[PDB]
This record gives sequence, C-alpha cells and structure tokens, in this order.
Amino acid sequence: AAQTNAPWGLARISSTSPGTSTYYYDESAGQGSCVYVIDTGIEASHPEFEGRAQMVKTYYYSSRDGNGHGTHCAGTVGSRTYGVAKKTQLFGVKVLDDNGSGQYSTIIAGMDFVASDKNNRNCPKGVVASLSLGGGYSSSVNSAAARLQSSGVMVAVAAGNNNADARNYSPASEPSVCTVGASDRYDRRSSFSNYGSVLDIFGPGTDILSTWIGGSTRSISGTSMATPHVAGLAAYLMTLGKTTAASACRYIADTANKGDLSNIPFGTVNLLAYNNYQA
Ligand SMILES: [Ca+2]
Repeated sequence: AAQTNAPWGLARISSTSPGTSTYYYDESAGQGSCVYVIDTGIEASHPEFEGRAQMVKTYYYSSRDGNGHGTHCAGTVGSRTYGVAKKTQLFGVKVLDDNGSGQYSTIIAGMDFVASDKNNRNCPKGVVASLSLGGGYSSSVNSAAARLQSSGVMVAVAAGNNNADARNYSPASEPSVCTVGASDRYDRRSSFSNYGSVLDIFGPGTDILSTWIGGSTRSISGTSMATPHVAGLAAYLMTLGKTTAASACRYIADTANKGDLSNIPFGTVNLLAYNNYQA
C-alpha cells in the first residue's frame, strides 16, 4: 500500500533514502495487534482514530487528554493519516496530568497495569507499549519497564531531550527495553536527542505532524515523537509475523538503515528504524 503526501517520518521509515514523501506498508497495517500509549491520555473521539482508540485507565479526575501530547503520540502509532500501524488497536493509559507531568509512583503503576491489562484484551498478533516520558535515573522506574517487557510487551521508550547520555534518565536507561533517539528529515541526529550506548534505535522526531486535541493536528518535536514510530513499527512487524514482543527491538535494529545518520556520537548506534517493505 502507498500513502501519498505522507508525513516525512512515515515516508522515512519505509525508505532507504531521506527526501521522499510516500509511505509504503503492507495492508495488514498492524491489524490484530495492540499498542498501549502510556501518556497524558488519548482523544479517542478524534476522526483520525476511526473507533480504534479507547481510554482504559487514568490516575486523575478524568481520562481525557487535556494536554495533546498523548493524542499526538497515539496518532503517530496508529492514526489513519499520521500513523505507522493504521489498523492497530490503541489503548490509552493516563499516567501524566494535563500539564504533562506525573509522579514516578503513578508511572510505575501504569506499567504494571499494562502488564496485567493486556490479559483483558484481544491482541492475537501481540502487544506493544509506547512510553514518551521520563525523568532522572530511578532503579524502580527501570524495573517496572523491565517487568512490562518481561511480561511479553514490546516496550518502546523515549531516550529523552537533554542532548546528553540517556544512561542518566529513566525508563530510557533500562537496557532490556527499546530506547529510541530522534532524527530529522535530513537524517541528522535531532538537536535535543539524547544518545549513548543504551540507545537501540533512532526514529523520526523533529517536526512530526500528528493528531492533537480538539480534533486538530500539529507538528511538534521530541524523542516523544520518535518513540511511537518505533512502537507502531513493532506492532506492524508483529502483525506480519516477522518478530515477537520479546525480539522486536532486536529485529528492528537488525533490519535498520545503517550508518545513514549524521552527528551520531562515537559509541552510539547509527541505526534508523525501517520497515523493509517490498511490494
Ligand atoms: Ca535496549
């Protein structure tokens, strides 16, 4: 399948070259997979989600996304126009308040929630969790991410936006999950992207168009935007039967475009997420 005039990041993940604008993907499109977006929530009523998104948990007075961040990330995972995996089921878990903040205890509870809640859902092709969030190093936050992964969920987390080594941030520094840095449309490391040996992969993160609250759209930047490209790619590849939740991060790194990014510090992987879709 071909989506013309796609956002650059979608075109990038199905291309061996920067500078194109059509996204190519197998029509299965992540059908039968599930992706949990653990964030500020998701505006499930947005026409872009087509009834495939729902809120499953909140820790605040509402499950509504009063920020936009979670909606934007969920859009990059699975919206009809802005999404990588256009037929996946999206589940929102609101661990972040409408200011985009959340206590680590809440975030930990959200991760353990997903590890259990997947047993209440129909995801025959597999389960992914996208975590576009983080703060300073916490062994308890890393442990929660490690448990979620161990439970059979492909965990993708943002490297962070500090232009620093991700070893000092969580859940970015948990080795057993998939830690995602950000790139731009000219294949440069995004200016704010963290780096370091703990990164597994880069995805598109600078100037990413996606859904927003009030049934709107906008372009924003962050490792928060790179992460859902990878989460959606994993759901897409698991639907194709090419990989599993436990092995998808490794499979994505194995099949990545290699050595194409500029300003990658010595010792950080030079690997850009790629779906290797051949029509
Ligand atoms: Ca890892």
